[PDB]
Amino acid sequence: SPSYAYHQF
Amino acid sequence: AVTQSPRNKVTVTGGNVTLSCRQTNSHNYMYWYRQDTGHGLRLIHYSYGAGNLQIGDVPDGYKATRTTQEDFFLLLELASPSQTSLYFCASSDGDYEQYFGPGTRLTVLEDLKNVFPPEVAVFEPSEAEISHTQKATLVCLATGFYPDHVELSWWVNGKEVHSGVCTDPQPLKEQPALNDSRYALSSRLRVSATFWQNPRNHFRCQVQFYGLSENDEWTQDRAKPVTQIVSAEAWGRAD
Amino acid sequence: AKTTQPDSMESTEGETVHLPCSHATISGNEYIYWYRQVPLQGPEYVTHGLQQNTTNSMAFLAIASDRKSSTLILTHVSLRDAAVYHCILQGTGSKLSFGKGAKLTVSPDIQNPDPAVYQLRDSKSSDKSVCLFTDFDSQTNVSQSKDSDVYITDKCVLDMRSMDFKSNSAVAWSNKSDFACANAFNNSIIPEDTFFPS
Amino acid sequence: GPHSMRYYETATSRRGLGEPRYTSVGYVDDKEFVRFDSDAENPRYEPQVPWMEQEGPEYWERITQIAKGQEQWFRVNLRTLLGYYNQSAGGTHTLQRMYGCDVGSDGRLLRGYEQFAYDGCDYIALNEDLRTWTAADMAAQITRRKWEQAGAAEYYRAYLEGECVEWLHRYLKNG
Repeated sequence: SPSYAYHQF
Repeated sequence: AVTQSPRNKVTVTGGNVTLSCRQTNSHNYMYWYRQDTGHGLRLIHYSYGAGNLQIGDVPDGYKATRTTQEDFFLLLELASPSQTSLYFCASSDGDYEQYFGPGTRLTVLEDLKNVFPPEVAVFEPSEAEISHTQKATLVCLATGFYPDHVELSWWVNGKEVHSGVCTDPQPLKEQPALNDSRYALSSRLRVSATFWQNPRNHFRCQVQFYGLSENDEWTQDRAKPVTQIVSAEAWGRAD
Repeated sequence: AKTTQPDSMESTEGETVHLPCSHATISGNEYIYWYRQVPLQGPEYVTHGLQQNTTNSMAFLAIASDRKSSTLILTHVSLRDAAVYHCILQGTGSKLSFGKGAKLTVSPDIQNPDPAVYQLRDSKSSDKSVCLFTDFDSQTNVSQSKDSDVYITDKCVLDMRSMDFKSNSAVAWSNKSDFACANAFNNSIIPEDTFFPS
Repeated sequence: GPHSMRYYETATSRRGLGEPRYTSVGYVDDKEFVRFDSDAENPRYEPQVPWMEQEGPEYWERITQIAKGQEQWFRVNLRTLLGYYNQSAGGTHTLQRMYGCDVGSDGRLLRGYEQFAYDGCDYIALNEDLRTWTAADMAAQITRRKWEQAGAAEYYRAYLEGECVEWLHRYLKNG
């Protein structure tokens, strides 16, 4: 199952 | 910081209304919400950047425009009474914490002949209370206003006070059996008996009322129910 | 992914308040966020967490081990803590409404109740006066008037901060001939030691 | 013995008019088992291997919603890196992401990966401790300070130590 990156650059 | 303009707005149904939001947080996401009792805070439209627009949960009757990274506008091209609400914009960096603006209160009326400014009366402390509790309560009454769009504030010696003050959270309908009913609101300001009995202390209950503008048409012979401040006052009584 | 809270909660100042939140379909791509909205304002961030309990100056956040429920804990609440508290999930880019949240009321701790009903008269003349039910304890509940030409407002708390003193009050008024202060709040259950002047 | 699960993601902004394209391909023991492509007729995760067909519609629906969110994230953060590197819009640029887990013969985690590259150059990578970051240039150090404040490493470590391992064992039972 994929992981949402979430955190912003 | 997130700023909103205007803070208050009254308009007749079918008119054009623009709400402005600015954000100096360098955030990418911006949002438009409405606030209504019984529903909480519902999302209207949002945007992840300039030129981007994404539909929210309750978008019917609203369009939005994200002209820059700082600016986000909510457009009601054909305003209707159900769009009477309290509108909040917000900004956010991605899915981190949202920062909200101060709010815009909007009233949309079907008929401007229903608009009445408030009447304001101050009621002085009962001497049985000054004796029994050594304190003095002033009561303020704002009656007969329509729409429900006021702000009540207390002023002692010409400056606004918050200590000892409590105001009703919402007004009540004077005629609950009518869809056009006017409203009333009460407030209280309690001080020490020593403070009340000084005759150099001045007290003023102030009601800011948002109603019609100078531009609006008015042909009744009742005074034009314009946006205005209605105050009532009382001095300290040595006895 | 949605959250569920009981929509209201009553408390007394000095209590430690536990606001529950249910989010059984939460995933590993979502944080639990809590916001506070005091009357006449927009929400403001309180706290957030992923898996572990979280603490800051505003609140403590307790997360169930399976992450399916949450508790915002407010220590020794004061009146300024009355607000709507929103528990929402953030993540996956899903931008949803906040919903209703939980309305937290904070009543004052009135340990010296001196219930009375006073009559106050207009600073300008004439004929007009109001009845003020004041200084009762927070377990007294003010009921609405059964006569439609008598207006009574619900209880409301003022805080005289310099004097470290708080009190409740409800206001009743009318233009009816037969209206008097001894009769204003008769449809409300009132302390039987309620001081009636005159 | 040992097993591995890996995801490779790519987002490339297009020529002048359109929006970027996002692809996601997953590997179990170095065999491609799922794929997502935003340029497809209707984008959705699809099985690349017959033993992934025994998953119900809820599985493909859910991971597809994850992929939609990830696409949005890629648009937003390619705009951010346009800002950081002071490059004109309407160009072509690439963001590549690789993440996953290596578990050993005892079933638990030997190594986690989460790393990002921009235009073919390393941008930011999670060190083997799963708690610190390696940032290749200045802009990457901006991002690194943000992710230290935001607790990003704990979020990724929660994925890599938990659902990565469990989902991998799950996909291996599917064989």
